[PDB]
Amino acid sequence: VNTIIYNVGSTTISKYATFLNDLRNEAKDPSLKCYGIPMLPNTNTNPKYVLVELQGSNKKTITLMLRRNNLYVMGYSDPFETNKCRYHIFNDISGTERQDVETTLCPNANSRVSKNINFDSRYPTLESKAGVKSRSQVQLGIQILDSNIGKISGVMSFTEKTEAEFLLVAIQMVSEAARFKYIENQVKTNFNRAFNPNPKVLNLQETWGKISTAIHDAKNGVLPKPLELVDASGAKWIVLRVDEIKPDVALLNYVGGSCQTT
Repeated sequence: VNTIIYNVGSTTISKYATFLNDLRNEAKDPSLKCYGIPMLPNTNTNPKYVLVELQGSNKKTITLMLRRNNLYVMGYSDPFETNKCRYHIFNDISGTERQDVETTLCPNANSRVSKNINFDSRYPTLESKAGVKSRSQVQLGIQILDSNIGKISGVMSFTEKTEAEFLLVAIQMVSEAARFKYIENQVKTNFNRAFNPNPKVLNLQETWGKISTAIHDAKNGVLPKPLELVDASGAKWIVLRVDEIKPDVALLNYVGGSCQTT
């Protein structure tokens, strides 16, 4: 398992771009792709994970553990207390993947400590914990990310709302940005300020798997069925071809079977 180190406290749009390029290159399968868009690996391709070390201001750091197969954040770790590694596993991680989050994030069995994320990673759950009806009400931003890291990293007790806002911002600026070029570009455009994620960024996030299946299944560039999406203004956006949505996608979710690779 390799880790991508991103200095949140001191960056530029160029360093943000390099970060995402490195994360996509490490997460993606070495050869799997459809219509020239790289795809994530099959669940049993090793390594199954990739770590993202987010270095914030005031020596506050948090490491995210992501599953390569779908880029979902499985949990995170933060340097805690003396010289301990505090790992936090999502409520929706089960079986062997649970000891995996523990041993991958904190390899030293002698100094690791647990602090569960007492709720699952679904957006509606995160939005509920953050006390909002929509994550559109929670602004994203480099400085906002930095601030949320500092509210969690090394801090013994923190509220679920605090944790949820950190998770909402980090997932979207890391996982969602890696998957979608559009989302990366939204962050780059508002790099020095806070911004509310638009209807297109949220839709893309919610239709990623659908988009990925449609592209994998697309015959001669034509999507199996018209795919209804929504643009930046919130208008219904019906896509019929791969060429119409491909500019927004950086990585495709894993979809079994052969496809038009170029």
